[PDB]
Amino acid sequence: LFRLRHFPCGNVNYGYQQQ
Amino acid sequence: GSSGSSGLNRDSVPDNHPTKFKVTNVDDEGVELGSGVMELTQSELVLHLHRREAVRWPYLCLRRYGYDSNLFSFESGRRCQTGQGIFAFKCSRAEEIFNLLQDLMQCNSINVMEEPVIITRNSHPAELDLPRAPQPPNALGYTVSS
Repeated sequence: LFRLRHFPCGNVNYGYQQQ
Repeated sequence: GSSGSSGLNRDSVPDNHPTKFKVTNVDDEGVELGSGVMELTQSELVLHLHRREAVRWPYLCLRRYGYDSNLFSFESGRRCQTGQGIFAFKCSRAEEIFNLLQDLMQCNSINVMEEPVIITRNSHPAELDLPRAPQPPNALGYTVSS
């Protein structure tokens, strides 16, 4: 499980608005 | 939305199953580190792999879930099994994963199966995550006398 520095994707639907 | 069932056994999982997806975890350069099976189901996301421990993420933790050319990835807060971090996976069906995620994540699955006892029960107070809050309103000024 590699931890990336930033998100590799520019097209994304935000599902959950909770922490 | 979809349907269908059959009383047939499975000798192995294919690269093209409607609920399982063969995946490979990748780094900041896109090099291949380890292979696994990602499972999508109304409860949560799960990775299956070797004699190593299996790994889980609830849809509540998925603030964002993305897809690109042969690439699938997700962001997750400090509260989950793996902790705070972004995890990315090479997959020939990353768009079919993204098309199925939103079908389950819109569904919310509100106690859809009978779960065991969990720390959501009433008990002593502790450090526990807070809900949303409203944006504070703007103030108004006043005029001046002679």
